[PDB]
Amino acid sequence: VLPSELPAGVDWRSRGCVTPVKDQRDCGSCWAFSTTGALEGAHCAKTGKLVSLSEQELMDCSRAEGNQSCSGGEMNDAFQYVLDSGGICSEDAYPYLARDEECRAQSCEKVVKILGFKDVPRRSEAAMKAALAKSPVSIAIEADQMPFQFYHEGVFDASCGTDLDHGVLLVGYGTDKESKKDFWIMKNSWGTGWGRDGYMYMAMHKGEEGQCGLLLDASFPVM
Amino acid sequence: WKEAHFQDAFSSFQAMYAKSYATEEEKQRRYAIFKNNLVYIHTHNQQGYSYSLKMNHFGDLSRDEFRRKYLGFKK
Ligand SMILES: [Cl-]
Ligand SMILES: [Cl-]
Repeated sequence: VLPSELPAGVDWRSRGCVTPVKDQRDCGSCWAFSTTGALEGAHCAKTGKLVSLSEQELMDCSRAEGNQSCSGGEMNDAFQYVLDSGGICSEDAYPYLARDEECRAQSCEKVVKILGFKDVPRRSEAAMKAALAKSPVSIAIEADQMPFQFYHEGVFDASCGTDLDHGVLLVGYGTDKESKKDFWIMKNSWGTGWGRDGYMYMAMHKGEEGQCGLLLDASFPVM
Repeated sequence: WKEAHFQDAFSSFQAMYAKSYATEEEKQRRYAIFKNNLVYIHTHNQQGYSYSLKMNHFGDLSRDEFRRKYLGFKK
C-alpha cells in the first residue's frame, strides 16, 4: 500500500504475460480486446502460462450481459460473461473475424476461468499502480481525438477529453528521461502499425481522472 | 506542398494499405480527408510536442468515422 513498496517500474510485456498486439479492424470490438488482454495477463501472472484468448467468443456470446459485438460493449459485462459461462476459449479455438455472427461457444474448450472481477478504486494513481503490480488492467478512455488517431511514439500528454469511448489495457508504468515525464504503458488493439508497435506511453500525472479518463472506469479479473 | 506531392502521397498510401474505392465520389472524399490528415500530422510534428504523429491505416478517416466504427466502448 505504501508507494515505496510499489516497484519503480512495471512492464508485464518483459515478464512474458502479454500476447502480441492484435487488430480489431473495422469493428467496435475494443471492449473484447481489453478483456482478453486482462485475462491473458492475469492468468499468466498466476500460472506463468500465456494463452491468447478469444475476442470473437465475447462478441458472439455475451449479448445477455449487455454487449453488442461490433456495435460496442464494456469490459465488466464481458468479465461477467466469462464468470457466467464458466470461462473463455482460446484465440486459436475461436478466432477473430471482426464481424457479427451467432455464438458457437459450444464449439471449444474453456481454457481460462475467473473467480470474479474488481474495479480499481477511482481517481487514484497510487491505486492504479498497486493494481498494475498484480496484473494488467482494463481501462476506458476517450480515444477519438486526432492526436490519438495518429499517435506514433513519445509520452502522450495531449489535452485529452473524458468522453469514454474506447477500451484498452495498461500493462505497466515507468518514467521517460527524454521528456522527463512519468507514464503508463498502454496496449491498444489497432495493430502494430499504430503507435509504438501498437502501444502508447500515456502521461501519468494528468489529474484525478487520468489521461483521457483512464482512472474513471478501470477494472481487472480475479483468478 | 503542391497538389502533385499530395497526389503521390495518396497513391503510396493506397498501395501501402491496399486501399481501393468503389466510386470516384468516395475516392475524392477519401483523398480530401487524407490530405487534411497529412497536413495535420506534418504541422503537428513541427510544433515540438512530447510525442509524434505518423500516418497509418486510419489515414483516410475523419474523426467522426474513426469514432463511430473503430473504437467500441459503450457504458
Ligand atoms: Cl480532434
Ligand atoms: Cl481506387
